[PDB]
Amino acid sequence: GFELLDQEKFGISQFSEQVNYQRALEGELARTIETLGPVKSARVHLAMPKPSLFVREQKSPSASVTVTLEPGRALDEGQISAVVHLVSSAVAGLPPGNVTLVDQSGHLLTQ
Amino acid sequence: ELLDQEKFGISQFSEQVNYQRALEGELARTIETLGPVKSARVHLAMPKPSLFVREQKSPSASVTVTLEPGRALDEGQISAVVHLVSSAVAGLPPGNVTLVDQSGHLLT
Amino acid sequence: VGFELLDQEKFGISQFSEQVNYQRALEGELARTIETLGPVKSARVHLAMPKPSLFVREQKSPSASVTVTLEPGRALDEGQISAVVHLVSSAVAGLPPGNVTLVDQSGHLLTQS
Amino acid sequence: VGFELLDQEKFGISQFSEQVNYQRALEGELARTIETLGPVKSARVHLAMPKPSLFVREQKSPSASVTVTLEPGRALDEGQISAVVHLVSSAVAGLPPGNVTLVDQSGHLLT
Amino acid sequence: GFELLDQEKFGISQFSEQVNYQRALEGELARTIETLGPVKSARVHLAMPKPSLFVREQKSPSASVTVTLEPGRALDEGQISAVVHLVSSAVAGLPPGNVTLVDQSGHLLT
Amino acid sequence: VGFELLDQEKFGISQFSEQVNYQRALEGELARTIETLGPVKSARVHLAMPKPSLFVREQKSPSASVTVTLEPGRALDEGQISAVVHLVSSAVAGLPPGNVTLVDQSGHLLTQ
Amino acid sequence: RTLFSNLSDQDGGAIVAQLTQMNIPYRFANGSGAIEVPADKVHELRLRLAQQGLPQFSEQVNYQRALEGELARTIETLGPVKSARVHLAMPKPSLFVREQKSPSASVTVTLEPGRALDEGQISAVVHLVSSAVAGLPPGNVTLVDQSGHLLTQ
Amino acid sequence: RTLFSNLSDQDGGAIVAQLTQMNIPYRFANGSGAIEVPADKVHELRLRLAQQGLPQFSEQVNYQRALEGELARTIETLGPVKSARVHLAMPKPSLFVREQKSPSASVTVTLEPGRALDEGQISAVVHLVSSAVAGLPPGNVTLVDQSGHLLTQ
Amino acid sequence: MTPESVMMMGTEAMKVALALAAPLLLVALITGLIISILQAATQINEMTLSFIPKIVAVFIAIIVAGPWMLNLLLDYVRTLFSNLPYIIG
Amino acid sequence: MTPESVMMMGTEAMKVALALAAPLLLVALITGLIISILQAATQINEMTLSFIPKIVAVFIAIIVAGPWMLNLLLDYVRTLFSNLPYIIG
Amino acid sequence: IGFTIFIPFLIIDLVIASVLMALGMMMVPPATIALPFKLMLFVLVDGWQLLMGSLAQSF
Amino acid sequence: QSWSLSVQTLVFITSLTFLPAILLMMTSFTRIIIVFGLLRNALGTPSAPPNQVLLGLALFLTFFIMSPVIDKIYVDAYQPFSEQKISMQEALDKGAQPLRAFMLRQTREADLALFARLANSGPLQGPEAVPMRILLPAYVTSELKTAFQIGFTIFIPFLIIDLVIASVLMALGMMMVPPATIALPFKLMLFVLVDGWQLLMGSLAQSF
Amino acid sequence: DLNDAQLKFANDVESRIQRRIEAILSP
Amino acid sequence: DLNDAQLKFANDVESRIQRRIEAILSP
Repeated sequence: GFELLDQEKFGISQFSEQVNYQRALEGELARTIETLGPVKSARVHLAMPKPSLFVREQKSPSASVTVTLEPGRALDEGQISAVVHLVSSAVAGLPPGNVTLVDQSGHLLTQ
Repeated sequence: ELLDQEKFGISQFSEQVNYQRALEGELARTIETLGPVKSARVHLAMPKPSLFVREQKSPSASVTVTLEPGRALDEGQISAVVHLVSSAVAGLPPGNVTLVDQSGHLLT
Repeated sequence: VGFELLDQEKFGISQFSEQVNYQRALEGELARTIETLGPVKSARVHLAMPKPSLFVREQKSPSASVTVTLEPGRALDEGQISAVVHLVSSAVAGLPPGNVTLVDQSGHLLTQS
Repeated sequence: VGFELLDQEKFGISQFSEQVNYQRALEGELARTIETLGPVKSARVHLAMPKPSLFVREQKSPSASVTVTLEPGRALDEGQISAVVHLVSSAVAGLPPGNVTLVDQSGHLLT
Repeated sequence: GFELLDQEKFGISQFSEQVNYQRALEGELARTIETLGPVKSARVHLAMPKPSLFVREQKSPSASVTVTLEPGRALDEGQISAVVHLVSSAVAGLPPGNVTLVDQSGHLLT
Repeated sequence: VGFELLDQEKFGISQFSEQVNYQRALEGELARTIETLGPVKSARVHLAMPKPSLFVREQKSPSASVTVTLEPGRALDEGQISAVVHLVSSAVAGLPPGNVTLVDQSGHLLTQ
Repeated sequence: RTLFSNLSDQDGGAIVAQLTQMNIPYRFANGSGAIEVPADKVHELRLRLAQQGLPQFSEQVNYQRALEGELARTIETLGPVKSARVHLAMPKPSLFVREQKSPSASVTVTLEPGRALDEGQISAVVHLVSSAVAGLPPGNVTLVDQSGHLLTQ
Repeated sequence: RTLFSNLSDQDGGAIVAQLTQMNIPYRFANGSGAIEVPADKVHELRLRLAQQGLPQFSEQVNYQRALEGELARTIETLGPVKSARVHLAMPKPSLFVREQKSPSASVTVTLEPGRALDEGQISAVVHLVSSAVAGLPPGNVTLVDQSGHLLTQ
Repeated sequence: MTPESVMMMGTEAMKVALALAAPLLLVALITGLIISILQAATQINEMTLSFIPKIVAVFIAIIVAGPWMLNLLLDYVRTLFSNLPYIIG
Repeated sequence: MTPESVMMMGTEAMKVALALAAPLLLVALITGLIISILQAATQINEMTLSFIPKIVAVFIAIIVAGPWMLNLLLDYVRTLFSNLPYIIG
Repeated sequence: IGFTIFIPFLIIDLVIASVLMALGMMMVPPATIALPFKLMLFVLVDGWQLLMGSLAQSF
Repeated sequence: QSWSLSVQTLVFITSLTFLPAILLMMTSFTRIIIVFGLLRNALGTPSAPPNQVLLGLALFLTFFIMSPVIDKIYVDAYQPFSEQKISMQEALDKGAQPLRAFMLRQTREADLALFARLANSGPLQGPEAVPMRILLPAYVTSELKTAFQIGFTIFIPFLIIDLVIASVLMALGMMMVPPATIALPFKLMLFVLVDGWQLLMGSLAQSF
Repeated sequence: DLNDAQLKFANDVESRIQRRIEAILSP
Repeated sequence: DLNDAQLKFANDVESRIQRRIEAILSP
């Protein structure tokens, strides 16, 4: 939750500040995904690569989304598309093609 | 109001994360106010600058709406939501605003 | 462990410690979601995250090893294996799927050789 | 065991100590997962990680020795030998599989 | 080994730290070697090479392993080997050929 | 003697002292393993580990002297003589075997 | 009648939760890891639960044949299905030592004229069959109609 | 009947633990370092334990012959083995002073038609034979079938 | 720049300095006060009594809190240098 | 190097510093406290009388322990300059 | 750029002077004790590398 | 392809012009000079050893340290050129390799990455192909960092001495006695007793 | 050292050729 | 070392060719 960030100390460093930001984002995204009719619970994992330097053309982040559906509530193709769009937009420079969506049975809904 | 919570200075980054949250909140608020919309959720991705190369990336937004039971959004609506969200974010190119319903249909 | 592990943080935390703790956490959450997959009773994720190197002929890549324990007879489908791969790869900045190994409780490699 | 140790409150510690403790913890968890594999009753993992430099001077690559004790007659499958290799190699930054040695309780090299 | 390591002792010196590390590694290696069926007790001695003066030459470390076997429990050639591999791997840059394995009677197994 | 020796040390320990103590401890453990050998009743190891000197051109390779007391009539095998050589040489950084002398309780040189 | 036997505590609990939600009476056989339920509801419930992802030669053959028959019967309770045939093909204890084998199933359905299976029903069939056979992954279940059209992707 | 004699305390203890686990009655001969067990189970148990890694001329010859015979008998209790022959070849007290010798064993098995030894069974045979002879390393045990195929790597 | 783009930076910097120096000054003051009160209670006439308790207290405080202050200062300086290119505008 | 290595180096540094100072500081404190207690018990109201003995005590310490504080410090310095080519990195 | 580069070293100077004088040793020169700590701060932050990065990214 | 003689001598004289820059930015002169200056500042004697004495000492130490590199350049590059075996271009290219190897041995990978990323260089496979325009600034930065590390470490024993004398003076009540006047002779004594000069030069040489 | 490894290699090759000959010459 | 791996490779190839021949020669 964005709450996690509000209730925090003053000795926390930048690394901690970032990790906390990542967690909060993961939480809110999962929240909105669950708030989609067919979705009973969502779990979002973000891999935001750190600063470049030793790298050249830099690199972009990735996301893994696991959804649990309501009994028999299969996600439509357009749904899958909308989940992709939301997750990609919520992460600075997240190329949709790096968003993986999976169901509670391990079926890959995206590609 | 989250911004003004009698909180001693933390860090610019903390200030930044907050400002982003507050904008998201107010935008969702106005979107819900709209007749057909029961609740709105706005996610902003402000772009991170590069290192040595001059590349101004454009920010992006994802908007999820829950509509009044059954009622849908007209195309003009699919347009006004876009305009509002784009304007509220410095340099937000409309084409980077995604609008989705409670069933996962992309409205934009 | 995982996100809870990073709660009672004493002021004396070296960047090294901060990173190792982040690694341990990520491992925990990934194992958690993997177990949440129907056929999976328990999961164990090991990450090998090596800070970088400028020379290509001397550059390797992030790698992961995933051990799953299945429910009695709950064999993982090919698509499942694929989804586990995707999730683990995405959760690690710049993790090339081909560097994710998935193994069962009997030592059968579920992913590619 | 391993991760639990790393935590033990302690202030009189040096980077060297911090690293050695990290190595021990990794060894412990790896042995743990290896034992948690049906045919394996107990595992022992030894890591040799070369102290690194921040300069441009000889990279080299780490090595691992894995000793397994099997359940009475529970011979490990070629696949069992392999998967062990993969796990140990992945858990060590830049560990070339070919530098992982797997041995049983009788001194047979399963590698 | 690791017991000698966390003995609630205030920092002494890097050299002391290095000696402690060498001892702990020796202990754990002997431990695993004994845990091998035919082996009743093991003793491992490590010689980490000392960096010399104005030279960049690299010395390779060396190991001596003494095993006591169970009554009549002779080591298999594969047994003579696996011991070699384990000891070599446990020591950064230990060339197997610098590992000596000896039995309780003074027979060189390597 | 023993690695214990180093465990109990006073606050005032000169590097010189730290080294000498390390040498003593190594000598002790080596003698210990040598005695553990069946035919050997007691062992005594003396190490001469030269300290680095830029005043000199070459640092003489370390040297070792090993005295063994055998069990009544327990003559050491040529292979036994060798294995002792290997162990002592390995335990001393850069110890050239040829600088290890092995002697019995009667003063017979077992090595060459 | 027995809905399921030999259930894990986890699957059992999940199944009981679903039965309660549906207001279906049930009786978990004491220490039999089995749940006898209304006889007239057994097949419908098996299918419904499958939708929710829950849960000698002669003998084997017979067993296999019996299992095939039962699976077929359960699948036939689906509205659009006129008839079903299930063939289970688990290779006899792998004779080859090195090579590794895995069970597979082929399901053929005759549909009512003008009717089709939806994606949910298809998934339920695949799950039902996979769950019934040890080691049978969903991916090893092929579902075809009378015209030989592959229904499972 | 005697399962094993002359056991170390460690081996004895391990063997007793395994017998208890298998629910096999046993009687450790008092101060005989031996464990008499059901006579009809002696051979099967020896093999099973081997799988878990547990534990004058005329006389010698006889002894050797007796030992060979016993080992053969034990090996013949394996399902796939129709018959077994064991030859032990420990050189007479090394006459040569400098050169050093070591015992070896050759095991020939006749297998039932169409049957093969698996890796576990092979390992059990090798261990059984090596453990029975002082100083015989596993590596010095050669196992061949009737066709002369080397089974031990 | 602006007085604010400067006053805010100086305020953050001196907040860092205050956080760095608070433990040492606090323990020093507490130790000095305790020794002085003990001295007045016994009516002992001396001025150099408190110095050695002061020095051992500061030494022990440094040993205890060194990693924390050093890490805080290092992180502050690192972010200052990273943000420096954007300070000019 | 890592900050932790700097902390360890400083740790041995101030340990040597405390070992150097304590033979002198302890005796100075003991002499001052003894004289002040005697003064308070005898109501001899004059602070400056505590100063004269202390120097002698301090000097006594040196002539009784000057060699040791001279030697130990060297045994540190000769190590530190000899560890110079191995701390960089 | 220069007047804000100056800031951390002024912080170190002021902290060291305040600690030294509050402890009592007011006769010591704070800069003499402070210089090694300024070097320590510069080397533990990687002052040269970060300074070049900032100077390059200023354009 | 061989340059004519007049072009060769033009190149030779123009290169001889750049000699101090090569000494400062390619050899070990800069690190030794920085450490010597910091050491002189550390003793409280800002002008006791004259600048010329320290500069000569640093020059001799640099020559001794770089003798293997100069020998490699002579044997591999300069000697064939002096016997007319190879041209000036290939001789210079061959002579670059030992100096390049020496500089790479004493550089930090992070600075090399910074200058490679800044110069927009393409991916480089291994240390074999790294341009000198990339290696030189990275080596200079690494030398600066290492020199500052050594100087900061050297500053420690004199700090210990200053603190202990200041505390000894303060515990005696001597409030207005400055500690520098008492500390300077003891700093000199400490540096003399530990054989400071030869030990520090040996330490500087051993670090290369 | 290496010579013994070469000799064992030769012995294994010779033994396997012997066994291959015996296998067909047996029936 | 490597020679043993090569020899095992040869043995597996020979065994598989043998089995392929036997498979058709059996019926």
